[PDB]
Amino acid sequence: CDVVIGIVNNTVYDPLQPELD
Amino acid sequence: TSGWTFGAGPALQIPFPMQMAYRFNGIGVTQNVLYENQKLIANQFNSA
Ligand SMILES: *[C@@H]1O[C@H](CO)[C@@H](O[C@@H]2O[C@H](CO)[C@@H](O)[C@H](O)[C@H]2NC(C)=O)[C@H](O)[C@H]1NC(C)=O
Ligand SMILES: *[C@@H]1O[C@H](CO)[C@@H](O)[C@H](O)[C@H]1NC(C)=O
Repeated sequence: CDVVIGIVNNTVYDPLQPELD
Repeated sequence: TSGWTFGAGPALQIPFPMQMAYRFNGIGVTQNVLYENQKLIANQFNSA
C-alpha cells in the first residue's frame, strides 16, 4: 500500500482468526 | 464526471481514476493494473 494514490488506513476483518483462536 | 450512469437515470458522480478502473474490469483486466500505474496510463493517454 505505497503505490496506489488515495489509499486509506482501515481494519480488514478476518473471520477465521478470532473463532480459530 | 459520471461515466455512463447519467444515460440510465440520475448522474452519479465517481472519481475519474475509478471510472477508468471499472472500464478495464469490463474487458477482463484486474483493476489494480490502473491503480498501481495511474500516472503511466494518464501520461501515455495525453500524448496519444
Ligand atoms: C497509514 O498507516 C501507516 C502505518 O502506521 C502510516 O505510516 C506511518 O506514518 C507516520 C507519519 O504519519 C510515520 O512517522 C511512520 O514512519 C509511518 N510508518 C511506516 C511503517 O512507514 C501512514 O502514515 C498512515 N496513513 C495516514 C494517512 O495516516
Ligand atoms: C485530491 O485533491 C486535493 C486537492 O483538492 C489534494 O490535496 C489531494 O491530494 C487529492 N487526492 C488524491 C488522492 O490525489
